[PDB]
Amino acid sequence: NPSTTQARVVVDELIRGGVRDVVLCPGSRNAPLAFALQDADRSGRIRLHVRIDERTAGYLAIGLAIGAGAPVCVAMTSGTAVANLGPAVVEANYARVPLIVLSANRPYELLGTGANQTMEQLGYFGTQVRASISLGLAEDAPERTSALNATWRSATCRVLAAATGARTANAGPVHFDIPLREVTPPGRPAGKPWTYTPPVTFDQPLDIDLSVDTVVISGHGAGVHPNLAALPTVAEPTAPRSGDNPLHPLALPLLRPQQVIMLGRPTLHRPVSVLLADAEVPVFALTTGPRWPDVSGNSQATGTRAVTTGAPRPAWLDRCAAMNRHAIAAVREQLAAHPLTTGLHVAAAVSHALRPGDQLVLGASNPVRDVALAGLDTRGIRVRSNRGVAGIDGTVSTAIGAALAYEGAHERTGDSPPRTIALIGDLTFVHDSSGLLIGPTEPIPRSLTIVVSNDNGGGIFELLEQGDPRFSDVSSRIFGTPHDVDVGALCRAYHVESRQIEVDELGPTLDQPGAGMRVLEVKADRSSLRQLHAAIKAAL
Amino acid sequence: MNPSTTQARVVVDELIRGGVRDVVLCPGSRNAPLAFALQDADRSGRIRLHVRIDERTAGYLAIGLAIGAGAPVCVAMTSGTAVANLGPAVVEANYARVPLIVLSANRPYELLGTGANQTMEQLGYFGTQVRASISLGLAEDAPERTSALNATWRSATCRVLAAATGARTANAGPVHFDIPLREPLVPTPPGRPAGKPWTYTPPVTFDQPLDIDLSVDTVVISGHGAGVHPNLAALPTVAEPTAPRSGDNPLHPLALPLLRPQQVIMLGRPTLHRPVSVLLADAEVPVFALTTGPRWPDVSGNSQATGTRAVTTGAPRPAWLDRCAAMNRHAIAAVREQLAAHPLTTGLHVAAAVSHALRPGDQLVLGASNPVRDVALAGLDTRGIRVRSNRGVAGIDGTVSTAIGAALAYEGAHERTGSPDSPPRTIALIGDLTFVHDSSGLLIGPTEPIPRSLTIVVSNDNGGGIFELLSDVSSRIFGTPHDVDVGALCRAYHVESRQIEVDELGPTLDQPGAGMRVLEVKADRSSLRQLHAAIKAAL
Amino acid sequence: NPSTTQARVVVDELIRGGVRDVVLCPGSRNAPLAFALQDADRSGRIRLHVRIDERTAGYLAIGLAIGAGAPVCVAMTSGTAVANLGPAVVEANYARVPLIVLSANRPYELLGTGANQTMEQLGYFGTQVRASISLGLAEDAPERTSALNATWRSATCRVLAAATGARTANAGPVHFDIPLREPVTPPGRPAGKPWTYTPPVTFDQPLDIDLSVDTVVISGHGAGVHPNLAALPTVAEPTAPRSGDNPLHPLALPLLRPQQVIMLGRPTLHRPVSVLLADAEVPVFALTTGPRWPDVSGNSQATGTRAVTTGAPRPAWLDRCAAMNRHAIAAVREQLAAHPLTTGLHVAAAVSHALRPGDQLVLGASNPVRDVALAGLDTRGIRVRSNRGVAGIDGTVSTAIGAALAYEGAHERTGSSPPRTIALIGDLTFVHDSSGLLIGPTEPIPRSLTIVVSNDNGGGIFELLEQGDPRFSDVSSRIFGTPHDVDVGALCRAYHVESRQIEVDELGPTLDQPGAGMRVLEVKADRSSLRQLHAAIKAAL
Amino acid sequence: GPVHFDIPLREPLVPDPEVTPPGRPAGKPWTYTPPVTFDQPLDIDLSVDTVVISGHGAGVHPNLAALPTVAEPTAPRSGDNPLHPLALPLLRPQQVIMLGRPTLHRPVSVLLADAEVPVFALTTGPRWPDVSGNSQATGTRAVTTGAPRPAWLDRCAAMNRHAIAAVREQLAAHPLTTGLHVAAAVS
Ligand SMILES: Cc1ncc(C[n+]2csc(CCOP(=O)(O)OP(=O)(O)O)c2C)c(N)n1
Ligand SMILES: Cc1ncc(C[n+]2csc(CCOP(=O)(O)OP(=O)(O)O)c2C)c(N)n1
Ligand SMILES: Cc1ncc(C[n+]2csc(CCOP(=O)(O)OP(=O)(O)O)c2C)c(N)n1
Ligand SMILES: [Mn+2]
Ligand SMILES: [Mn+2]
Ligand SMILES: [Mn+2]
Repeated sequence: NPSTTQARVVVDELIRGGVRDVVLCPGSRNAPLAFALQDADRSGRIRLHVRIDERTAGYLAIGLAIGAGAPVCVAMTSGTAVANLGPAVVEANYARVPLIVLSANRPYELLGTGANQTMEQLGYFGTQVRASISLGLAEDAPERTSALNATWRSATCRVLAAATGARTANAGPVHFDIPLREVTPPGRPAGKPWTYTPPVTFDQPLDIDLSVDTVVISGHGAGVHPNLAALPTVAEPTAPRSGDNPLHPLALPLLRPQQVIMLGRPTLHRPVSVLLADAEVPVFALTTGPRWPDVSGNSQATGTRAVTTGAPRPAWLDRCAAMNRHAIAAVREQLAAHPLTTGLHVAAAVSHALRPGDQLVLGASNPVRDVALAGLDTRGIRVRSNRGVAGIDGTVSTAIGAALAYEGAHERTGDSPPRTIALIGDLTFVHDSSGLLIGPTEPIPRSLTIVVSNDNGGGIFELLEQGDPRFSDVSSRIFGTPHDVDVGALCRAYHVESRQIEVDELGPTLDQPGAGMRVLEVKADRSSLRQLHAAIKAAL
Repeated sequence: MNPSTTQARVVVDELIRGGVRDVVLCPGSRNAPLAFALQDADRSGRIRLHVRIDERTAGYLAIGLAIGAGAPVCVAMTSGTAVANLGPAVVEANYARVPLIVLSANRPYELLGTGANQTMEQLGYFGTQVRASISLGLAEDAPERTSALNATWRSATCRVLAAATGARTANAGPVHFDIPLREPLVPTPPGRPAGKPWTYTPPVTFDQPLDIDLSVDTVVISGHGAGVHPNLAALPTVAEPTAPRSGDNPLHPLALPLLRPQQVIMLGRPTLHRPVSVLLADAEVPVFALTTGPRWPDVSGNSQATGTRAVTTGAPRPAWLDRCAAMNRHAIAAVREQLAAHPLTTGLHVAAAVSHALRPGDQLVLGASNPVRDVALAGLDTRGIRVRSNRGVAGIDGTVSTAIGAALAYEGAHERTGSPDSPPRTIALIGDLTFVHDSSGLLIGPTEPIPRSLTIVVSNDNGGGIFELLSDVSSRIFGTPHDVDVGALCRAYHVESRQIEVDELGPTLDQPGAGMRVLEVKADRSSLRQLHAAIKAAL
Repeated sequence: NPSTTQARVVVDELIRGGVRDVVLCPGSRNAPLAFALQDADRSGRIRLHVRIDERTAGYLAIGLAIGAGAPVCVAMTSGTAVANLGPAVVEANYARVPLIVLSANRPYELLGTGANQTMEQLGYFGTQVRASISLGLAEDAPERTSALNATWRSATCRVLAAATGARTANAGPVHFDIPLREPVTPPGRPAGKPWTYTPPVTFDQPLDIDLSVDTVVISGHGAGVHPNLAALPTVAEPTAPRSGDNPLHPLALPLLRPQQVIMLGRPTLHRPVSVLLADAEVPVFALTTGPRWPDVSGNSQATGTRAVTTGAPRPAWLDRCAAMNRHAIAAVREQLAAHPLTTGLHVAAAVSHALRPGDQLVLGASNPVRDVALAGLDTRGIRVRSNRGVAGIDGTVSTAIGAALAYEGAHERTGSSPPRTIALIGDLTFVHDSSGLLIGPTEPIPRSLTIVVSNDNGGGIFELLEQGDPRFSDVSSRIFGTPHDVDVGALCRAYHVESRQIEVDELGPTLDQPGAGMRVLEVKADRSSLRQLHAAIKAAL
Repeated sequence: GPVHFDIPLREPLVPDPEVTPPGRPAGKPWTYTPPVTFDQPLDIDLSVDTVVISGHGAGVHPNLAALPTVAEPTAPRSGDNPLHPLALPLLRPQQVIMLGRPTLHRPVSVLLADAEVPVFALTTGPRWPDVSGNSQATGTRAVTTGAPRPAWLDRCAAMNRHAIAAVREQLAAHPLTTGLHVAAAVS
């Protein structure tokens, strides 16, 4: 059989290319490269992860990818695989995550006369993936074994480079097909990839004068800019910080910046949106990759670097620092004044408990905002959130995958693995609750703690226009969506340790390692959420 | 003004700020707002407009206007099959990395599925072929929103321009810019101060250094899109005609099989030569791929590495250089002796004569099939001349229009330098089937710009010459000479044309003549196999 | 060889399905089913047409399909094949013509690492085709020849049914891929029957309509025939089949107030028609075949396939409509007589008057198809074609040639001199597809095709519209008139096509004479006066 | 089938403090399209020994009620002559009438996979299943000729009894409750 050789060559090149983890789902036909993948899994060269739910599996792959920054494969086998992987692939595209989807088409069967129970295709692969590469059918030619080895490894390297953005700096999902009919040719010496791609730079310098009153907004994907380290910075949680001059999100409406340097892709805070769209404020977008964020079209220039002249006026820095202290104290004070535990209270407790070396996975909705409003100093901590499309789906498996990948990185350097802490809301937890179902044969994280802040619904709609009390009569059912799930019972069903705790007990519980993967539920209230935010700004 | 008019004038203004000097317009009622705005911009001298009937050849006219001087070019056409006709040029623009903006009018998107006349699935029609598919919002009559609408329209236009020119990706290519338009179609918020683009995105520097040891016996193969590598100038280089040459040590393509290079540096995208293609399919020979953008060719399965430039240790063996230099002379001398010994005139004879007539400063446009390869076999020295050829997919469509657009843009850049000299020559070499196939590219309205110094040389062996160099029942049409009268075609489109024999070619190219003219040279293809077999036996 | 057997089975089942003509273009690689198609063309079982121009080749196939209603294959095999065939496929989709696009993937070759020699893909296949079917590679086991023969013929019948709308009544293009690896026939059903037999189908959606209400019928492209609507005043587009003998001239519509409208097929002509179909005071009843119904304004009251009528039209309404019909015919005829210069409307009137039953008329887009409607041609007994799906001016010469060849082939089967096919196109339309005149001596050539070119050196239709207002006079000339000065005669001579420039009163006698070949008649026409001619017609209504 | 109705929306997204544009009189649809009647008659001769396999989405056929029928649970049964799935591989029908979209049984798939038995596909809509390489024809209903042979009905009835008895006897003798036991209980 020529295909097993091909399959083992591909897997070998994938491993040479930094793939440590592969996610599989069972289905009616054999997974692509399965024997080669189980060969490699037994020998320890690669770590397989099996799940029954295809959708949580794709998000597990995303977590495995963003946990340490490596490409990961997902190889699946059903008439529902393409449909269930859809959400993860859209997130991989928009968040620029290197996710390799493996398929195994069959050139000897008919296509288009009915239902294919591999790869039932939808319409999103055209728009979402960086590349779509299929090897040829492996054929009978001992005579051609050297050339076919050269072709298979080159194409695999082409798949890896497209997914990681090695030459484009635009990482994203790739569709990789290894067709099937139904002593392995060596790669390069010393484990070198067949086609080596040396490091790449994309350089677009923009002139910027810092004497103009300047604020920095940094969002998802933002780079690190040392020449902007001292500027007042409104940094989203997932944005790596350059310096030590934070500007709280709620101080922005009280300031009038003359120009904005926006790093990466922002998605949080309406005052950020209004400032970005203000026609009188020049906006400089510094990002990596082909496109730039600009919902209003108001931006003046895009590039990758700033070349700076001048320095900010001290009165501008002084007043920015003053409003920053004004806003932080307003939140602390009204949190102390507010009686009922809310998700904002939980976020502050989680932030205080964090320490350098931690990984923090944040859910969408109020959790990722609340951490920003709690004012977490994110330096030394690696913050992950699925900001590409900001869905409330797949966050449990994302956190599981990130902790596994981050812990795997801790092993290969030869103490106990670093903590990974996830803060998610109750709806988000319910959405991806099947991520908790992990078989005994599958890898399980050692230091994953998932904090669920449960206000029995979506607290975020209490802060929006539909949260207005003129909508008190109608907002609860179509926006609040209360559900009454028993989180403790759910975690017990999947044999995952869980606990109810109060916000003041959170730090002490998080300190101690705990028996592996655990859930801590904190009860929260969203009826007082609108007033609580009303009180915080009312103190500004 | 009504919304479609304002929006069309905003897009045209931002396109001009973004460096668009030439626009190809195809007639239609739906694109009246853009047609009117484009015409007014042409009358003011801000752009040069070019009206064409046939959208497919118009697309290749846009390509020629783009490759002639390296600017982004926009082609505008109405909804319906006029957009489907841009398909072939878009595929060429994709594979040749040509900044072609396809600006299509459209009906509102909610009219799809309603049986509206002349409406189709336009957005996404080109799929993977384009760098971006961007659509403007149907303009609405909100007089308060006009300032914000102006920002969004100019911003989307800057996104279109950056994707087309590869301003952030370093990978220029076609872009589809779709504007849904509503009635009335028949009749301006300002941009940035000082004529700057609305969103200023400077051209990126894309850098990928790569270590290569030159004491290893090394040959360079440079194809379409190759960059200039001064640290590789001394090396023996098998350079395609469209490849710009770093140095002065050419290596004839037929000399390659007579050599044993220890390693190969591949520049850009090689397309042309069977000895090249064989050598690159040799797993045993290491190939390093250097390119100007993120893409790199899959022609060799043993591409060891990728880069944009080389970091060189060492120098080539003087004996290696001496030997490669000898084999190069040996190869080109075989060609020239077998051409002299050949009784009949062939397209290879015509390409040799054309190469001899060129002078530095000329632009040379080569058609697919035998012309572009015949020029390489004839040993053309390309330094100082700009050589264009549609190497993306190497089809026969649009070659005449590509030669015309390239001449026009090459001449416009020359007026720009301020020289009072005659504009520089553009000389094209295309086969007879290619010329007949795109003969309607000769059509230019009386109002429309006409090249001032374009000579199209048609090498006419009355059929498909390269098929001697070897099937389907599809090949039966080639088994019979077509007998299409090239002269009659040229008068149909009121273009000066003359037959000449091959010795008149040099002297005839030296006299300027009409701004655009066609020189037909009769050739023989019945002896082509004999000639080529005599060349190989002489090596 | 497994591939070889597969190819002859597929070609044999296509023939059984009614495929008479296949269009091929030479390319980088060997066409789909090339050897099987080559054998069948020798036996006279199938007829091949080869062109170098891939765009004109798709429109040639459209013509061969609409000439007699037969499904047509295009086997095209290059890196620009999909791009050039796009216009033809879009037209086949919107006009519902059975166009089977044949391809041949190589599963043993890589995809997506660069340019594809076989099939460089665009984004339109996924939205324009009724189906995408791909055979398996022919596996090499002789125990299963009977099993593989059944699978291949079943799949080929599935391709044909999708293309002809045999079960859906929604004909259109389908993509048929027969994969291949470089480098006696299992028999089909007895008596030449298709492997999977699709007996006749009916989609029945009756709509209740009261004809006592003042009713007008607008029938367009794809319209059916309705005997219970034969008496109604009917504004019929030239491609629409007539159900009755009570026509209503398009220019007479704005002079009347129908209380309700029955719309047949897909209307694409006349602004008074679109205004009336959009009038919220007028209930519109759409009777079409197929899944969708035309309704740009969304004003339509109901859609179905058939009408169940009560009552009859008031005789006052009939005489009112008949009287406006007469005034409209009178206005066109007199103002044409009173106009000194020859326009395309003059040419369209002359072509109409020369037509006789049994003719095939092929109408180009723009003014020609409208002008024939303005001349009040009686389309009964006439087969009228026009590419109204997208109404492009591209590909019309090959569409006329293909339709002439298909219509002549059906006549050759009767055993009976071939019937006339007469084409009327504008000069821009001719210039667009002039390369379609290039037919090799190896290739089928019509015997009775006369292409009439009405040449006003530009697009005359833009004189009539928004851009034709004299206030726009300076700019509009260049961007809408698009004059070109092409010498049609020199162009035809270059392609060895008999051609002559004649005055319009010579048109009738010349068309009656047998030209015994494919030929091109050119009539010089003026468009500078087109706007005032039409204004004079309207004033005489 | 499913359709995708996408609605672009922008702020303000919530109602303003309170006039809805009306539809047609009398609650009628804006554009009224009655449900189509899709009809494709197909001649079948029932004296040839026939089995009926009914899949998901199968129609109801009175003129086929006498024929031995293997009907999936979702198939709306119309006949009075059931044939158990396990009796199919012990029968050799001369022709097969296939209703709707069969999906459930391997022997059904095996029988339909055989290229030697003619299959007639009777469906409710334009689609028809490709599970059989030897589908002679398609229809919506059958125009029957003849009647099933008495000897053929006896065999099918006889093998049907065996299959029912085998399942019933072997469930009764099995020591452990299985999912098949749960299914019979629910049934
Ligand atoms: C898949 C998906 N569905 C719906 C939404 C819209 N949405 C955004 S936030 C939110 C509420 C999330 O509630 P929860 O996770 O409990 O967080 P909380 O706001 O209560 O802290 C919803 C439904 C989404 N972002 N993704
Ligand atoms: C491999 C390949 N073969 C054929 C074609 C189509 N094609 C390309 S060149 C050609 C004939 C070229 O003839 P001509 O233009 O006279 O130039 P010559 O080769 O005779 O010099 C054809 C049919 C193609 N696109 N690709
Ligand atoms: C491919 C394509 N491009 C552009 C158009 C827009 N268009 C419609 S009519 C027309 C003018 C046609 O001129 P001609 O064929 O000479 O007919 P005339 O108006 O002179 O009667 C144009 C350009 C179209 N319908 N199809
Ligand atoms: Mn909640
Ligand atoms: Mn030639
Ligand atoms: Mn005209």
